[PDB]
Order: sequence, then C-alpha cells, then structure tokens
Amino acid sequence: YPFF
Amino acid sequence: DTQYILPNDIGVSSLDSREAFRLLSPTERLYAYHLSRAAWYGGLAVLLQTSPEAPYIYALLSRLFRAQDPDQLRQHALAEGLTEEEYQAFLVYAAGVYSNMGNYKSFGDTKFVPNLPKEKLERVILGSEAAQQHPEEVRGLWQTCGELMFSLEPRLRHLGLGKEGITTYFSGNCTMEDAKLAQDFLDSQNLSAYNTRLFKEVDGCGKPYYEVRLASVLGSEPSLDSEVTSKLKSYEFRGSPFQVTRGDYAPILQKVVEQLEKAKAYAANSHQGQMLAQYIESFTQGSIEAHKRGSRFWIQDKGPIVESYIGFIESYRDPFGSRGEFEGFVAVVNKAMSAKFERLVASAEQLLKELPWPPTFEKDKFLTPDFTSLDVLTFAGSGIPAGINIPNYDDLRQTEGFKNVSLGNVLAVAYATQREKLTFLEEDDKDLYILWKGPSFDVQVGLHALLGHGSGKLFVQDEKGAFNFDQETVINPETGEQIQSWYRCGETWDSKFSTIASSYEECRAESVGLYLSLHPQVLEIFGFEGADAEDVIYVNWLNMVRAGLLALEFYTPEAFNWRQAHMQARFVILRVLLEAGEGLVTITPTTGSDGRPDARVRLDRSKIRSVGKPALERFLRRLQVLKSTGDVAGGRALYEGYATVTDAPPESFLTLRDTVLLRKESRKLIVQPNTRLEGSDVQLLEYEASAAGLIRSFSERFPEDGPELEEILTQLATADARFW
Ligand SMILES: [K+]
Ligand SMILES: [Mg+2]
Ligand SMILES: [Mg+2]
Ligand SMILES: [Zn+2]
Repeated sequence: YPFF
Repeated sequence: DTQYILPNDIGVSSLDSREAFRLLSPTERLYAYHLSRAAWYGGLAVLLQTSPEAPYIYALLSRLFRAQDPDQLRQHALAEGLTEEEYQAFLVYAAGVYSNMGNYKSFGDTKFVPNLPKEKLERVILGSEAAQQHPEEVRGLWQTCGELMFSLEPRLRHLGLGKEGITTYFSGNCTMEDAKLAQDFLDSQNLSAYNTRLFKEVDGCGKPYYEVRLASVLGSEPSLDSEVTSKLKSYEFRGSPFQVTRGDYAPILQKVVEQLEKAKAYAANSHQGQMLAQYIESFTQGSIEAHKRGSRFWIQDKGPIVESYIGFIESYRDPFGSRGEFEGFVAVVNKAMSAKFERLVASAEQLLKELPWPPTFEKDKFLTPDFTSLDVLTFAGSGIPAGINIPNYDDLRQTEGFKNVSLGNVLAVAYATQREKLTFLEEDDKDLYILWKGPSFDVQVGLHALLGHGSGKLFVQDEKGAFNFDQETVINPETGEQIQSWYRCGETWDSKFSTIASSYEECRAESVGLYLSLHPQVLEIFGFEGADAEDVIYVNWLNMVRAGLLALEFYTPEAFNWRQAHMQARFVILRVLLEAGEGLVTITPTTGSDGRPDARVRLDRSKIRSVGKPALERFLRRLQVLKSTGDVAGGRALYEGYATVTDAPPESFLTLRDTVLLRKESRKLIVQPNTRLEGSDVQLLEYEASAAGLIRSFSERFPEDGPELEEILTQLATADARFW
C-alpha cells in the first residue's frame, strides 16, 4: 500500500 | 492542457541519489547494482500489463534511440520536415512511455498519444538509422503499433474491463462478470491473483474456456516444485472450464532471477540471502507462497543500509483490483531523516488507542514495525510513490509484521511549489500553503503509513470455523450486536472489496492521517510545537479538501468510474467534510484573472476541531467496522455513496470538473540514474532533467542485452495478440  | 496528450513543457526532474550512493561500501554497491538490474528487467513486464501495443512501442523507441540519440535523431527529424516543436512532442511522448512503462498514465489510467502528425512521425521512423539497419524489424513494428499509438477511440481512452476499456490483465472479451467468476475460483483453490492474468477463449461452439496464467520462468515442463505444478491442471468451476497455466513473462523473469542470484552473493546477512532465494523460487515456479516466505524473511531484515522489495506487489491498475503490477525498488537508508519516523514508531502503540474504534477491532499484539526514510536509486514499474506500506499480505501484517518506507528524495521532487501552479486557493492560503506543504506531507505520510495502513484487525475463520477473535464477547459498535460477518478461508481484502478495495483502504489511511494530525504529541515528533503546529494542521486539512476538488480530473462521468484510488479517496473525505456542514468547507465557482472559469476552496480554520473531528471520527469508525467484518455490501453502500459525482446543488461537482480539467497541471516525469560496472567498481550515471535526458537514461539502462529485450517483448506481445 503506497502513497501517491 | 489537452486530454490524452503530454504537454511539451511538461516538468522533468532528476532523482537526487549521488550522496546516498557515495556512502555505500563496494559490497553494498554490487548488491544494489544487481538488484537494480533485476528491477529494471522486471519493470519491462509492466509494458505487457498495460496495453497490447505497449511492448511494440517500447521496442520501436528502444531501436530508434539506440541507433540515434535525441540529438542525432533531431538532425534527421528536422531534415524530414518536422518542426522543433513537433520533435519535442515526440521526445516527451517517448519519455512518457518510458516513465510509465506503457502508453497509459500510471496515475489516472488514461491513454496518451504523440502530439504531432502521424504521417510526419512515419517519415522519421522509416527513414531512421534503426530502419536502415533493420528495415524488416522497424517496418513491422510501425505497421503493428502505429495506428494504436495515435488512436483515441473512446474505448481506448481509459483502462478497464468491458468493451469500453482496455486491459491486458484480461483478454479483451472479459467483463466484471468474468473477473468475479475467476476470483471465486481462485479463492476456492487458495490461489493468489497477484501474479496471474485471466484469458477467456471460446470454442467452436461458443463455449468459453478460462485460462489463469501464472507468472514464472518455468512453463508446462516438469519441475522440482510440487506446490505449483500440482495446480497446473484443468478444472470445472460452476460449469465453467478453468485451466491454471504458467510461464508468463518467462524470458523476462529469467533475466530477473539471474540478477537476484548475483545479488544474493553480496547479501549483508542471512535474512537478505534467504528472502532473495524465495523471490527466485517465486519468480521461477510462480508461487506467491514462496514470495510470502521471502516477504516474511524481508520483514526480519530490520534497518538495512540497502533496502529493496520486488514482485507483483500493488493491485491498483487491475480493473478488478486483485492482480498485481510488477515493481521493484532499490534504495539507501537515510539515517538522518529516518529519525523522526522511528520516534513515531516509539509512540505508535499509544497513538493506536486514540483511533475511533475499540481494541476488539484493533490488532491483538502491536508489532513494532520498521519505518525508514529511503533515498531511491531505482524504482522500476509504472510510477514512483511517496511512501509505502508493505508487504500487502494481511496475514503477515497482523502476525509477523510489516515495513514502512518514506522516499525522501522523491518527496523533495514533489515539493515543486510555485505560486502560479497553486490553483483554487485564495491569496491568503497560497502563502501558508508553500510555507508548510512539505512539513505537512511528512506528517501526513507518517500517519498514513504507520498508523493508517498499519492499523485494523481482520476477522477470520479457518477450515474449521474458529475465529482469531472472540465472537461471544466482541460487539459491533455501530449495531450493538455481536459480529455477523467476517473473512473466510481463502478470502483477502482485495478479493472481497475488489474494485473499491484500493481506494477504500487509501481513504481509511488518509482519514487517520488528518485525524491524528490534530494530536499535539505527533506534532512534536516532527517538532512544530506552537503556532507552527497549528499551521501544519490547517495546511494538511487545506491540502486535503483542495485535493478532493482536484480529484475530479480522475473521474469518468460516462462510465461513472474513478480511475485513481488516492484521488477518489480524497474526494470522499471532501464529501464527508462537506456533509458536516456548518460552513466548515465550501466550494465557490468563480472567474479567473485570465477570464476563464475558476473556483475557490474555503476552509474555516476554527471549525476543524469542533466540526471536522466529529465528522471524521464518525466516518473513520464506520470504515474500520465494515473493513474488519468484511461487510462488502455495507462497505460499498458507504463508500460509493460519498464517491458519487453529481451536479447537485450547491457544489455542482460535474460542473466543477470541467473547470478542474481546464486548469489541470500535468504530473512531472522523473529521471532515474543508472549503475555501471566499470572494472571492479560501481559507478553512478546521472542524466539531464529533460525528455531527452530521460530517454538517454533508458538507452543506457540495458547495455548488455538491449536488442535482446526488444525481441523478447516483441515475441511475448505477438503470442497474446489474439486476445485483443
Ligand atoms: K486492490
Ligand atoms: Mg476491455
Ligand atoms: Mg509514471
Ligand atoms: Zn497508502
């Protein structure tokens, strides 16, 4: 779960 | 500012990795070198995971720029009648394909085409040095991908299932109905979808047959593994024929494991050594269980100097939301910046109790996770994030542990603060925005990953229905009744919530970010303390409601579909805060100084704690409850409710969207460095922050087997050509  | 094209003056920035690289020992540099090679190699598979024509386009571009660099090709292109502006458009397009590993934006899932006449580009390509050396290879590629390079037919404009969308996770004839049917089959066979694709071929009688192809080096031939090969057979699922195959991206993944093996010889410890062995096992056989074992080992490798993770990790671009896109990163730990995040971990267990749900919906044991700040040397795939929470295996997240990562040298690029570019803000807010845009992000990212993605208990049942919780005691705080719904064996977060899974979870994490940003203790960890601490709070909230408005760019009215998980999530938060009323947040359609339609976002700083907090706390609790119980029905009813985009008064979002698009700004392209093995040392190659510089970075990316990779991608695409 990344963050853009 | 035109849809489906990249502007000529699009921003390009170079990743700053020089200082981090200088600190690495010779052994660490060789370690990072091979891992980078493995990442870049696997990153090519994203081309196959994007569009049918994408592998051809890359092969054509790679052939073109190997024979003639951007300056050499310029002299040819301009001599063929192209203006400098038209040649620039081609360079920008090529850099776009490179930076996205496809002709679709990684952020927004929209197609982009070259901003120049097709017949003009044809003269350049067919008259190029690459064409003179290999006329068959080049004319064949242009004949194949040429029309699709420029075509903006409505069904090609966006990624997705059905006939009005493009996807290569599925065959072209697949729909959401098919994808749902496949997921049930996968769940029943306890088979992960992360490294799989789905193909539907009808027979002579029109009867469909389903192929679930796993990604692996090995094909149908006998191997040493039995965990996967026992699954390589035909099935009968609900009258539908299913066949589990493998060997997807086989020669590409072969290149990957070659470099993982070499990197394994420079591992700092047994954790790194064994995790790489399992990754090799995973990419060779096609076992996610093997990748799980690797991930389990990876978590145990705490505070490494060279951090890395690779595989089919994130499931954003899968229109069903379960299949993973390949990625791989190699980064250097920034001890200095990693200090503030470890201070947050030190008080993380305490802060979890501040979250708006009882410990019955919180993880049993708090596992002290690893949160580091990293300087990226390599991030292969469709795009680069700001911060990550990994692994995505929930069974590991609440039993083994998980790592948190903030990409500090990526955050610096995103801090491109220009007064003109700050749209939909009053003059009073612009100054406050630039002052605290950076600091607020670090705070938001910190809470988004650690306390956001890292919080939440999942209710499960095993092959014999016993629970990881206590049904007789645990009570649903929204209904008052005992737990009715849960996750069964084989079910994952992505399998149940599917299409909204990514956006939902991202929204939950973002809400936790805003919520716990009100906590003065957290403001200390990042150290703002006073008026500054009140300032970073306002900006963080101001940015959110602004992002919620900007998010309308990534919504498709004709399909009633959101295209980007994070932006959809931020629109939801805006709708929630708008729902609270009391003049907390308002949107006002105005007229810009340029004489074009504009808008303004008004956020009352005073009603953030009085109106905002009770709004989020209520919303955040409903999120976690439906998530923990796997209440997909309630989850969708809740989330898709706020996610609804209508032209209803007083906001008129559908009208606002036209204004958002009109004044939208294109996301920057990021150039990444390379590593070479000159003699016995590793050197770092850096490039110009431009379209040409980005192109050059890929021209030198594969110096040993460049032409081979082009042939591999070409033949892999040709093999699946019947699917689309
Ligand atoms: K997903
Ligand atoms: Mg489709
Ligand atoms: Mg990208
Ligand atoms: Zn995230």
